[PDB]
Amino acid sequence: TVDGLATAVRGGDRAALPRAITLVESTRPDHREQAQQLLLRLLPDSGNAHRVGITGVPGVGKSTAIEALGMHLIERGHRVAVLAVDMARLAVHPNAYIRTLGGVTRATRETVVLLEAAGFDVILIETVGVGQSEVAVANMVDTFVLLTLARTGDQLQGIKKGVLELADIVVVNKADGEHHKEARLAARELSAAIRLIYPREALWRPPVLTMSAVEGRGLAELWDTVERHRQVLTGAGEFDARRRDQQVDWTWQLVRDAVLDRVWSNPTVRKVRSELERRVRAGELTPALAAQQILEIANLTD
Amino acid sequence: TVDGLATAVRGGDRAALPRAITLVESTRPDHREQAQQLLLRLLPDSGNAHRVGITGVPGVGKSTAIEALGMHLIERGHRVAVLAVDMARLAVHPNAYIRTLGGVTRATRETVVLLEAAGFDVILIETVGVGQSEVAVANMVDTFVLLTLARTGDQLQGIKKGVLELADIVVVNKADGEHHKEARLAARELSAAIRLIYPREALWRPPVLTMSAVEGRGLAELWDTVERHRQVLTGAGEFDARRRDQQVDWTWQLVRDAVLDRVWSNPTVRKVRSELERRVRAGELTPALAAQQILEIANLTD
Ligand SMILES: Nc1nc2c(ncn2[C@H]2C[C@H](O)[C@@H](COP(=O)(O)OP(=O)(O)O)O2)c(=O)[nH]1
Ligand SMILES: Nc1nc2c(ncn2[C@H]2C[C@H](O)[C@@H](COP(=O)(O)OP(=O)(O)O)O2)c(=O)[nH]1
Ligand SMILES: [Cl-]
Ligand SMILES: [Cl-]
Repeated sequence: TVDGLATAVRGGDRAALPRAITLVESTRPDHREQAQQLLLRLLPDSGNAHRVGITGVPGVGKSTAIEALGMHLIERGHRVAVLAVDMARLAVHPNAYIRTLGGVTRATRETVVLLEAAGFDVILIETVGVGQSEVAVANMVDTFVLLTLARTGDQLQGIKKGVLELADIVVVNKADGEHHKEARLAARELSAAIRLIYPREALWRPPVLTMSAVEGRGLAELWDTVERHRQVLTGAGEFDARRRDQQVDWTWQLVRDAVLDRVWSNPTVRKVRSELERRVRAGELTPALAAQQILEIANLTD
Repeated sequence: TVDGLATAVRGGDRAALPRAITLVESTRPDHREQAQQLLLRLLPDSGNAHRVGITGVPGVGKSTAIEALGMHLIERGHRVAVLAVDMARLAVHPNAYIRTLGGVTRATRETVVLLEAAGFDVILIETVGVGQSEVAVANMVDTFVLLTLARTGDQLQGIKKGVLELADIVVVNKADGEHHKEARLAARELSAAIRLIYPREALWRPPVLTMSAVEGRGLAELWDTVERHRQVLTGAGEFDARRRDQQVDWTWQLVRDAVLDRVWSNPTVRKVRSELERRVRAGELTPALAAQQILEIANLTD
């Protein structure tokens, strides 16, 4: 019935999909093994989709933009899924589906495989600035979009530094009310910075667009740019290359996390960490000697 | 004579220091243990120094700037060490000392402890864009300086993206000949981008300076800014905080590298990696199943 579940999901059975996602989200070691066989079976039916990441600060307008984009897309014949890695008009529609960082990252990546196997051709993955969540989403999508504020000199308030460089497309949102002209200036400032950061880029220099997600303006143009991104990368053979690299990278991350977890989650290492850290912070112990004691203690109690 | 070596180094014996550095650089497992006791003994004599990282593309003018800065400093009573993580006027002077990423990072960090114990109060650490070398240097210094070109719209040619955000101070070098006016404009462009990236920074927004390292102009002003950096961070209690955090982070990196090495350097894992990677890249195997096989195989042959 792993085979049964896989037949149901790829056939479009709407009841099978949530159950597969639950199987996939199960931390229970016996479910992990079934989940893996199911994914192995569905892997060949996946990949036929554009995965788009969406980030920006609380209140910048991510969920408003996502609802609007999702309707834009549904009306053009797509089947759209929305996941979040920490929208009522959208969630009612039959062609939409709305649903540790290591743990949530893993469950989200596996869930994408199920959704694509189930016929979803657009996958929107939303995140906020929590820990390393932006990098995790950027590493599982084709196109990563950053929403910013439409204020000259203040577009990136509250964004973790380094996040700008993850973006394939940058959007100055809320380009309405008293800020039409200002949004254009704000966009031109970000474009100037992107030109500095990507001075001789030949394939894809991140465009900067304006949008009013609440007035439904610039959404279509945003999606037109997302499609151009895929077309440009596909013509260079880089769309498939990025995916293959992400998958290999993720494989090694899983290896890393498995071996590091043995140490990090050891209760006795947990008990003595503070004092070993205090001793390092105070110059009483070298980092190499603290590291050795951490490994010795893990080994003694594993 | 670990005790003997430690007494000689902290007493200023110029012959002891190179030998300690050689001990520290020894990959031989018996030397590592002596090295650790020596560092433990010298740790309390270290820290009385300003550690400055210097990066930028090949030919931007790093070694020219370093030689000039090092003489500037020697003439002001400092004892200056220069390390490189991949200058003849300087190397002749008695108050100067010129000398795997994980391995070189480790040896450089430990060497800083020896140098500081030996009376060096300025440590300049040079790197280029090789792998993750910039981040490694930024994580072992107090102040990280990025040199760029003095050309409008082309300052960051050849720099890995994300490196700009590591900088505490940015310098447009070669502000001479036909580019005096242009260097000022180039500096103003980078300043604009830094204002965008750090829109509401209250403690330290990276200044952008001009320099002609070959005409010895702007070096003094660069050092004045490096001192201001330390003064500002020290007044906020952040200079010591950054160091303590770097040391703790490095401790855990050593733990990580020790446990991951058991897998990464296993010959049998090395043999089968390509095919397991090929199978992942082709959608024949899930990343989680490839990861499990990697761990199983390491375990079988360790
Ligand atoms: N003026 C203006 N306001 C907007 C726009 N898009 C969203 N908003 C409003 C709706 C909410 O009151 C608030 C936050 O929106 P949201 O969509 O919940 O933001 P987010 O927290 O999901 O990023 O901003 C927009 O395009 N213009
Ligand atoms: N015009 C000009 N040329 C400079 C300046 N500083 C260094 N140079 C020259 C000296 C070398 O010919 C070349 C590269 O300098 P370098 O100091 O070896 O660069 P790097 O590879 O260590 O970064 O550039 C400078 O400030 N102005
Ligand atoms: Cl492609
Ligand atoms: Cl301090």
